[PDB]
Amino acid sequence: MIVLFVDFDYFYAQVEEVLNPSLKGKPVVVCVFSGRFEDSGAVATANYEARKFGVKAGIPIVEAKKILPNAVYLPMRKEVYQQVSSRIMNLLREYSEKIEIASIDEAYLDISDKVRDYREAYNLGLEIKNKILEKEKITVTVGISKNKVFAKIAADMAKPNGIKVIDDEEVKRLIRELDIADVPGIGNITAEKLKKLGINKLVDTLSIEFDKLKGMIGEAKAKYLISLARDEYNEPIRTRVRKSIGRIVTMKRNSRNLEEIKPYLFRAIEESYYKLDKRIPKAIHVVAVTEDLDIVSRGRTFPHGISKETAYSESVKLLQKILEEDERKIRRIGVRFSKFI
DNA sequence: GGGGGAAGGATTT
DNA sequence: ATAAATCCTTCCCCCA
Ligand SMILES: Nc1ncnc2c1ncn2[C@H]1C[C@H](O)[C@@H](COP(=O)(O)OP(=O)(O)OP(=O)(O)O)O1
Ligand SMILES: *[C@@H]1c2c(cc3ccc4cccc5ccc2c3c45)[C@@H](O)[C@H](O)[C@@H]1O
Ligand SMILES: [Ca+2]
Ligand SMILES: [Ca+2]
Ligand SMILES: [Ca+2]
Ligand SMILES: [Mg+2]
Repeated sequence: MIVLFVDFDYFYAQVEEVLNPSLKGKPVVVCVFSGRFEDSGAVATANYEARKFGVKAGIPIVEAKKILPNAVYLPMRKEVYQQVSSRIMNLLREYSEKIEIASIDEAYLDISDKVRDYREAYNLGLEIKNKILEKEKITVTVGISKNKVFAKIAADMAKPNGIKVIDDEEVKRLIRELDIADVPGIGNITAEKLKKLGINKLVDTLSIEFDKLKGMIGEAKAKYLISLARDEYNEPIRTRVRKSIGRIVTMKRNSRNLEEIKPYLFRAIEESYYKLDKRIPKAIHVVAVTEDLDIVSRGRTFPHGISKETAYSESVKLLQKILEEDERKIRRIGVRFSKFI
């Protein structure tokens, strides 16, 4: 199999640069203003200019403005970035019917029936980079390898504006030298658990007793890494079918007053049904971020579809189930629909 | 013992 | 101190 993976460079920030090229070159910071007080919220992402000084996705907008007080701060415009993404994702389809849109700025292409070797594939990668740069003025990074995992790892090594190929040869090398924490699907918690087991490279999973590995990181993960270590991993590229859709919103101020939260909750539901579009959910979940940032959710499933009206009533029931089973004040509140028909 | 499915916390991104 | 989704593990009914 030959898989070409595409990841848009500092997407949100870049899109802003595209709609305002004067920004090009200066440090740009896209933020999510939570409005609980002037400049509350976080940095969704920043371009490399700003990234260069520690301003990056995740940090508080306040911290940011301290390091780069004179950087361009813009509010996140998801809808806009969503539409650009959509235009680019379509250009990608021109190159393969077998495409797997993984995220708003990531796509997997199975180009097995398009090229014969990595040289051809590499070229196709450049063709694609030029197409997107031309059509949308957006730079991306291309990762190419035998499976999705390595195609992604490739992109990771090459971004920004790069392109890399990991041949069957280097794959083998990487299975022995790559820091296992850098493997897709392995976050801090798993990486940590692995370190404790003397497993720092993929290959290490082959020399450890399975059941001991399973008991630590779980059967799914254990199998996943082992298949990678055995150079046997090779899941097919598949159309992504959104299994759940929801919206979560931060409140002006903490609270556990059902009447003070409802607005946020309903708002979340509305934004959700709009996103649902045609999709009818049978399950619903309410999620709340408590004041100490712990997360609590309560849901319910129905034997039939759910009308928006139902969602409203039912979501309030769940909100209360939360409010009564947890004494902490709520900070952020959301709803999540799933099990579509 | 385990299929099957529901629920809630865990983990990744 | 943003936000969106999927992934494990647990509990529970019950097997014709
Ligand atoms: N709190 C956080 N801590 C660390 N990383 C974060 C945090 N919040 C978000 N991020 C990550 C997810 C962001 O939406 C992602 C953003 O941007 P982009 O401009 O595409 O990046 P990129 O190409 O370097 O990486 P990527 O595509 O993986 O997101 O950075
Ligand atoms: C959102 C959130 C938080 C922490 C992290 C940490 C590392 C991340 C790496 C890549 C992507 C990413 C996306 C969202 C994150 C990330 C990361 C928390 O601080 C916060 O409470 C949210 O869960
Ligand atoms: Ca990207
Ligand atoms: Ca990692
Ligand atoms: Ca908890
Ligand atoms: Mg990405």
